[PDB]
Amino acid sequence: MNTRTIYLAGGSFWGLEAYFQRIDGVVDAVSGYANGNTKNPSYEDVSYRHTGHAETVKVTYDADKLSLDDILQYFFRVVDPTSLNKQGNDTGTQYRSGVYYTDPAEKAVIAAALKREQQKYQLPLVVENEPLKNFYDAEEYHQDYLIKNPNGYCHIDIRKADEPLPG
Ligand SMILES: CNC(=O)[C@H](CC[S@](C)=O)NC(C)=O
Repeated sequence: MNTRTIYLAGGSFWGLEAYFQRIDGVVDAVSGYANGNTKNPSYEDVSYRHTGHAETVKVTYDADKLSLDDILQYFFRVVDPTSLNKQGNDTGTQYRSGVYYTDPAEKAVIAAALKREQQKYQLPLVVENEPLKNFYDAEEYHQDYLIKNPNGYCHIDIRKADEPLPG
């Protein structure tokens, strides 16, 4: 398989992970902590010590089935790109919205996508578009959280992932 990876931050990684895991073309989704100032942070560090990390989902997708653009469109369906450090009740910099890339050629792709998304929003978009500085896997307890606990905390509607994309 020809795969690619992209890092997405859009609030609680429980809902976001579950969301991307149900999309045909997504090979994997790992919840972790990205672009922080500390190394190997625990949930407690990120949540209370202000290590600066953002709850992020590492998404691996079939580069032959989906484009980075498709992934971004899916992402825009469940993330409010206009709220600063807040998605639902999850408030704090650890829930900031952002797209982190490992390839510099993707910055222009992400920026262009954000510009198109901005066309349909009256309020200014506040989604970060930055390189993946650092990524650290969240505790195993957090992996496949909603698959293990179907009635677990989730404020995004994962059924939006079933709706097809243009053409
Ligand atoms: C009980 N609810 C929570 O713990 C969620 C955190 C889940 S997120 C994947 O960090 N937030 C609050 C405020 O309770």
